[PDB]
Amino acid sequence: SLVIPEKFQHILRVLNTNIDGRRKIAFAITAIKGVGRRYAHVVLRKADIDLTKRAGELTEDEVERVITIMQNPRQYKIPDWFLNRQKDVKDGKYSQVLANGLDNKLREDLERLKKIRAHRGLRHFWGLRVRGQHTKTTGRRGRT
Amino acid sequence: HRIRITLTSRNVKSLEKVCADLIRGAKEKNLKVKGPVRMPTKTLRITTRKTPCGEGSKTWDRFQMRIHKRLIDLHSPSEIVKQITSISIEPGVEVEVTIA
Amino acid sequence: TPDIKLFGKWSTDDVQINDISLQDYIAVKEKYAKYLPHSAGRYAAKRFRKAQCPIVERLTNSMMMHGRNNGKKLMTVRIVKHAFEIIHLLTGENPLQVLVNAIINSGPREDSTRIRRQAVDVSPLRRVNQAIWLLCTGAREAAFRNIKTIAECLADELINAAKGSSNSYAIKKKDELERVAKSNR
Amino acid sequence: GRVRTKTVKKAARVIIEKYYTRLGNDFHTNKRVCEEIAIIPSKKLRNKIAGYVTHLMKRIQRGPVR
Amino acid sequence: RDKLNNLVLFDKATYDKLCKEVPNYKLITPAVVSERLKIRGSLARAALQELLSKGLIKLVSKHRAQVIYTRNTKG
Amino acid sequence: GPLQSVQVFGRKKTATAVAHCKRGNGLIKVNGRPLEMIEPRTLQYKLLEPVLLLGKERFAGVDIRVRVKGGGHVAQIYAIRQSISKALVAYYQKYVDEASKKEIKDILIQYDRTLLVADPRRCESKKFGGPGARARYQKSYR
Amino acid sequence: QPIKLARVTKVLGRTGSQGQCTQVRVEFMDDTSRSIIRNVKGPVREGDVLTLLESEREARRL
Amino acid sequence: GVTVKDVNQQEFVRALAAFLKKSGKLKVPEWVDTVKLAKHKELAPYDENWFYTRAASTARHLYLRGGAGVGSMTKIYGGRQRNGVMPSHFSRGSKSVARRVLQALEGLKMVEKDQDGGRKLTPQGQRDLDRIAGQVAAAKK
RNA sequence: GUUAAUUCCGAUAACGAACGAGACUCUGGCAUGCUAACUAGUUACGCGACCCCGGUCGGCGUAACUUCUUAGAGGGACAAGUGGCGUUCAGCCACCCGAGAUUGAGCAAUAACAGGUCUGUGAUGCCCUUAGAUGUCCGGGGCUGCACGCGCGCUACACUGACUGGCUCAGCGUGUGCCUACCCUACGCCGGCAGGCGCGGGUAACCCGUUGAACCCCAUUCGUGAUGGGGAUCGGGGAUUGCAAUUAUUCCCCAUGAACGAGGAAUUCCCAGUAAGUGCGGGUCAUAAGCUUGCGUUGAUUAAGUCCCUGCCCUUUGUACACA
Repeated sequence: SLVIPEKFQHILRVLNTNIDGRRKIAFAITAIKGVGRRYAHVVLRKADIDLTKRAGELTEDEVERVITIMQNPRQYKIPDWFLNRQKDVKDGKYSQVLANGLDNKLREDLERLKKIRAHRGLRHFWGLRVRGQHTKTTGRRGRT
Repeated sequence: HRIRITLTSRNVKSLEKVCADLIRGAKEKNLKVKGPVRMPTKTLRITTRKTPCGEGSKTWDRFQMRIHKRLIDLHSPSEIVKQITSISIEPGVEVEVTIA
Repeated sequence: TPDIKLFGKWSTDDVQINDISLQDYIAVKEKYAKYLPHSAGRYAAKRFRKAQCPIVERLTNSMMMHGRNNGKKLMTVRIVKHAFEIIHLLTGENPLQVLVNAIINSGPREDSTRIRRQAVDVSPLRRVNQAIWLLCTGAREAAFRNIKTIAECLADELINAAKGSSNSYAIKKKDELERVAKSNR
Repeated sequence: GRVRTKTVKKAARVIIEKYYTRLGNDFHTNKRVCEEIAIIPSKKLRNKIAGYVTHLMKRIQRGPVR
Repeated sequence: RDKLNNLVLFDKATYDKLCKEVPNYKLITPAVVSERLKIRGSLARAALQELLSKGLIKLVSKHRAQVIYTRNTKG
Repeated sequence: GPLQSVQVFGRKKTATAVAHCKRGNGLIKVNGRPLEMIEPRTLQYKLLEPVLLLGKERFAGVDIRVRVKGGGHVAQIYAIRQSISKALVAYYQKYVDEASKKEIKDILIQYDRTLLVADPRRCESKKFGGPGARARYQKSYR
Repeated sequence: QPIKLARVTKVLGRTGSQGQCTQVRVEFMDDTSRSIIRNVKGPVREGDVLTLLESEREARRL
Repeated sequence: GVTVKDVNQQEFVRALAAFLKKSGKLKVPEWVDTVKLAKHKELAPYDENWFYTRAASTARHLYLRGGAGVGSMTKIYGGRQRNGVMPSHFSRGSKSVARRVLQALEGLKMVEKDQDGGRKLTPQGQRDLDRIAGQVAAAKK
């Protein structure tokens, strides 16, 4: 019942990001950038997935159902308060994009701040804090 | 006719004389009276700078006034109540009369 | 049970204090033994009144260490009730006896003092206090950054201290403190 | 951890000199005797003098006092 | 320097050591068993769940930080 | 007939456990709940110490009802511990012979005096220049 | 070297620099007519038994 | 017979949830298995039947003392607001997820709205609580 | 000699005095005794409801009362007594009984500091400006910048731990304002959430609230991995306060998930509810605690000594010093 099964997977391959199959399903997903400890648990609850098992026992056909939940959050009834790009500037759809598109949708705002030469992008240009922090006392280890 | 009388005084012993005067003032007139309730006091903790400027060690003040309150109920008409409370009043104790 | 008392499920009596030098400072025999070692205090208000406190109580109060365990007495009383269970599951004897043999073998009889470092004799009440600090800390090292929990490290340290095999953390300074005072005298 | 100062000792001695006949041997017996014969400002000061009043009669019961 | 490369499930060469040497072990805890087998501490707790279903080990005093189990009776 | 109402109070730093006794059967309740259910449960024998030192036959005709206001999870352990031990102190002095009353307190004293006398250790005032009652701030030079 | 046992009978004063050692009077229970002078750290009470390794070392009376 | 004051409460919540497992008609909200219980929790429950566990705890606090509405019962289901780098403070529970529990027992007669504010406990809510008290006592025998 | 002490005894060219300490005031645990309590509860019952005569209901109401709630007068401790130490005097140590046989705080002598405050004053000497103003008003920015160093602080560096549920106990307190445009909130609701809509209590033992506050008690998951410890940084989204937040006021959701493996020379605080773990009030506030004053929970190790170091008060002693 708990012995090593057949077709045991060491590392799974989803969205060009390593998933450690040695870990539990609810927390091995969180190693993927763009999904964390909260988003990985809910997508196991939006489908009939028993999260008491490990990531080396679930089938390769079932993870295809899992990844379509992240790729289509609104279509699979994921609440809108789990999405990282709510009310996007360009396309305007509320969605979660995983492990390659998150930085892909991060960076165009950075030259969008360069394209408007605003103060918010100037702190990224100078490599300083942007949320109104204080670098007089901190930020010492990263700067020489 | 269930008239309430409230006693608020800053001092401790000065309020004790007046409430005991009203104890004697109700028995001498022979009316049904509810006892003066020794109702808990409150202390106003004011802790500030002792120093005007910012030079010196950190000392904190300790200011405390303990206002104390009593309530006396009289089962008597209003004419008797105004007869007692209008005689020999001191600055320490305030008098409040409530009909109900 | 009004006539006799039961320490958990262990008996208070049938515990032998073999060393005549440590008879007065182990008050766990029918005078200060209690069912559970929780109390309010008042033992350390005076000088020698903490010696009348039982050594089981003194050991559980010596786990109250390093802040995050401070303010938590329901840790150590729950720990020591489980720590006495694991001791019986390996040796089989009364675990109150094991603690008595643990105190004797873990305290060095002879240490150094500052008057260059010079060596003089040490008091039996001094020895039981420093023995308790040495062996309670020994459980803390083996349970820190380790898979094993504190209740087994405390049990695994008390067993060997009743034998004296020089693997315990308290026994290690029992060799160290005695030997440095042997040369520095 | 207790020493009778000059204020306590001057109040206790003059009481014994003038009012010998009214004092007893137990602390509480002559404690209220000192209440009526002097004007004591506080509760604490009455008990402080009266202990040394009783402490001196144990010296008197031993023998003469200088 | 050192890394605890513990197992997540039980191999066939290690599952038989659970059925033979753990019955010869006097002390049954999820820490000593995990140390002597190089497995997860939580894995040893799941191994105790199947053994109590097997009815071979007896519990002494359970707690959330450490579960305690003992051997069968000698006679 | 005779209302055997014995109101006995016991004090802690904040917990004031007041054990009300009566004539009846051997059941003890604290705000309805018995002594068997007060968290923490690890000090289970601590709450039954009067039972584990004096016997059930004494408490056979006594039922204890306790009201508790204030304290903590550990203060209420020792507040009820002295309240029901002193609940039978005033039960046996007014109604039955003092011959029973003199032997009982000798047994209770021999275990610990906390069962009869309240601990007067309270939280003294925090002082200016410190985060606690005695501690001072971390003063630094230059 | 044999190890004897000693019992505290008297304390004279606090020795050392910080007063963390005590001048101790001991008597050997193997022979009550033989007694030596040493120092003991920590709290010392009159009338309790300690353990002494050897009598070759002798403290000087200050 | 015995009341809720004699039964072990840490298994009574499972026993009361087992009473809720048999019926299963409390009109569970849709967003239950994906919402956080408070504004200061970090994570989601490990069990997928936490609503029937939390609804069991709501019916027994009103049993001990009624007249507590939604805004006052956020305190019992509150706790540490660990902001992280800030020192932790006490935070009240969320409104809607706590409010829907009282709505789940309002349709079918487990609770009734108390006069002058609060949630009283209807008599049908106290037959079943005392009746299952003897079931656990039989299980503890 | 003794004391925490110039504290006293006792010698004595000292005597008579005086201050400081002491004394005085506030608070804490002891009060089954008084006064009172319908702005608090207790005991009994009337009902109503549950389970099989009994148990529960801060569910209602009532014949008494203060044991639990509170404050007035108070009383209670004084070494009072005993045994040892000491001129056996000042006094000291341990013990019986008793809630205390050394609770904490306020005040705190003469005299001085070239310490700070002219930026607290319609408290002020002298000097400056006074019309193109160092007077006043409005708009914006800074006081928040950053190779760096230092200090007061919070968080952790994880299995005595993290998470998720069940659970359970506080008193300091505070609450609608002259101007003042500004209160604490109960309840049902919309929404996960911050927030929004209706009513109502409370100028306060009436209402928030019987302050269901945390670590801690119990049950699952975690398993030595810088990993579910850690939350620094960063992006997207929702509202509050504000006319105005951009330099993210402030909070809520998801996500990003760094260093940190118990910290060198050194240095800080503390000894009985004590250090410390932990939470809640007040000032700071339109929006607001990473500060601080209070209060509450949990609650220890060691010692009851010393001048070794660092400081304080005397006597003798030598001085070429006397802003010493």
